[PDB]
Amino acid sequence: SELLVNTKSGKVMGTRVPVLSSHISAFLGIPFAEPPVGNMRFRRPEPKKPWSGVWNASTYPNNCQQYVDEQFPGFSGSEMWNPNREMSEDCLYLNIWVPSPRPKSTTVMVWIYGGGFYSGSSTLDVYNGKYLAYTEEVVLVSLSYRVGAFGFLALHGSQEAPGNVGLLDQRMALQWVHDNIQFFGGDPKTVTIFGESAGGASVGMHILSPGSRDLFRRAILQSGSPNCPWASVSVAEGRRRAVELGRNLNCNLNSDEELIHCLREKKPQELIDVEWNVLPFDSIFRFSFVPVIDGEFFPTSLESMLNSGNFKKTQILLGVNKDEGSFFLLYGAPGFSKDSESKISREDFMSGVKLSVPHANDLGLDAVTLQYTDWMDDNNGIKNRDGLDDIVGDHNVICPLMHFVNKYTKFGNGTYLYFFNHRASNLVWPEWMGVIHGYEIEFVFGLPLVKELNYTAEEEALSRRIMHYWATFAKTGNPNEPHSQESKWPLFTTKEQKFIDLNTEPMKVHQRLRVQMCVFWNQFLPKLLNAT
Ligand SMILES: *[C@@H]1O[C@H](CO)[C@@H](O)[C@H](O)[C@H]1NC(C)=O
Ligand SMILES: *[C@H]1O[C@H](CO)[C@@H](O)[C@H](O)[C@H]1NC(C)=O
Ligand SMILES: CC(=O)SCC[N+](C)(C)C
Ligand SMILES: CC(=O)SCC[N+](C)(C)C
Ligand SMILES: [Cl-]
Ligand SMILES: [Cl-]
Ligand SMILES: [Cl-]
Ligand SMILES: [Cl-]
Ligand SMILES: [Cl-]
Ligand SMILES: [Cl-]
Ligand SMILES: [Cl-]
Ligand SMILES: [Cl-]
Ligand SMILES: [Cl-]
Ligand SMILES: [Cl-]
Ligand SMILES: [Cl-]
Repeated sequence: SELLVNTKSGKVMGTRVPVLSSHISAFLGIPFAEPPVGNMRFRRPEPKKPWSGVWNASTYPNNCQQYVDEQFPGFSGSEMWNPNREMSEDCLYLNIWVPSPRPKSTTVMVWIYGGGFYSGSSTLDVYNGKYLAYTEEVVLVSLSYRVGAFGFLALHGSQEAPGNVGLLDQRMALQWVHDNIQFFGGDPKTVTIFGESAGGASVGMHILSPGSRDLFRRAILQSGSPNCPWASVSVAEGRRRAVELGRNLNCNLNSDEELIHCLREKKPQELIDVEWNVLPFDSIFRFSFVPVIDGEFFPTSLESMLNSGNFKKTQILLGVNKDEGSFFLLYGAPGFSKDSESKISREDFMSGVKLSVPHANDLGLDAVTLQYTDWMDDNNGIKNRDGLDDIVGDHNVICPLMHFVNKYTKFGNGTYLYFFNHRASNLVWPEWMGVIHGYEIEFVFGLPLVKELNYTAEEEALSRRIMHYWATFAKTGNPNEPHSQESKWPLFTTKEQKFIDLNTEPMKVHQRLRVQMCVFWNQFLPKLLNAT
């Protein structure tokens, strides 16, 4: 039986699914860890105890407990990111799409979802790996991990809530793939992990963490990097937020043991209800429970690891979208709304800058303001809006990524950088939002190949082009087809710093992505805030 696979953890039975007038095998809901429930909440994951009998892997598993976006009820633009399955703390499962007939030893790609470490599901329609598994002949795996306080509550020193357990969930899933993917026809020595935003940051964190390095061959980071102002906190800040969470739930705060005991007795939704009250500043693009620089998963500060080359040396493919910050301004910045063009007044622009750079003093804010303001026309609502959009994307995604790429390439074995600037023709979000954060994903997963989804013929060509770059990179460490007549995606080098745009137009090569603004964010502003 092509749908029956015997693994080291036990037997599993998948289901046959249709895809682009053909079919492939799908094994959904495979458990890789013991349910992290009860006294196991906030604790490191435990491997799933082997089972006798056949595990039914015909349907999607539950999604981890998380905040649910209800800012636009019934709107597909936002609900397509929400959990589409019931939520439960019993959520540590992985899904696998296997070509048919089953391969013997083919390239494997493991997807790590984003969601600011506070949300995300492996079951979203936009993450369906059948199109990619079928089109590129790869074994596509999508894992899951605890988010919110459930996966990142951090009380360093404690052994009940050490922090980073969400990252350990990811690692345990990677370990499972390492040990069992061969049974599904995948090559465990040719595993590429890829993810977007928080998932991209996660990928970078596995590149850094010694305990994850041996579990994969190469990586792809989309709109995310480990060094991002929002992807991690110090052990002290992690502790402060954990304590504050307890304070919000009337917990005994006399000891970690007591705090944890109290937090474990609360219902999931109780923690989620007050999750956002623990942020230290009024801000956007900042999440409460994220990875912590603890000295375990991360030996030293991320910057010192990057400077000394203390990370896995392999090939990486990464990039960003043109308008990473628009989503976050819509949800929290004054003056922005979904049904208007969101032309911003000078006043709202000022408020936006403050929300975007919470760690900056007045001089720092003046610096950012000066850098992104057209003083010949500073009341221009469109320029104010776009300027704010750039500030958010540059500070939170692009410049941190450019810093990572510059540091990684010094020791790496091959870097490929892209700039995705094509807005989907069928995007339901307003036009002012541009090439939105996360909207390159549908292209990576081949949704444009599905007629009923209504993408242009050109967009279908882009998706196929992108999927082939990704899969070819996963397979060989180079996105370019050897001896092909296609345009070549040049390697990114310290010297030339080349990258390509990813859109429906003929591929063009550029250099020094966002270098002017990133020198400001990566070199100048930090010096300024330090000197003042
Ligand atoms: C990658 O490493 C191999 C040796 O393992 C070397 O031959 C090759 O030139 C390297 N490629 C780059 C661009 O670093
Ligand atoms: C999984 O397979 C079983 C066969 O044992 C089938 O009866 C069941 O419908 C499947 N799971 C679902 C959809 O509940
Ligand atoms: C800005 C948006 O449309 S939300 C996307 C959520 N994701 C980055 C984790 C996929
Ligand atoms: C992009 C987002 O959903 S953050 C908004 C959540 N908040 C209302 C609790 C701050
Ligand atoms: Cl076995
Ligand atoms: Cl289909
Ligand atoms: Cl830890
Ligand atoms: Cl930080
Ligand atoms: Cl405490
Ligand atoms: Cl609940
Ligand atoms: Cl607080
Ligand atoms: Cl900041
Ligand atoms: Cl000034
Ligand atoms: Cl830099
Ligand atoms: Cl859409």
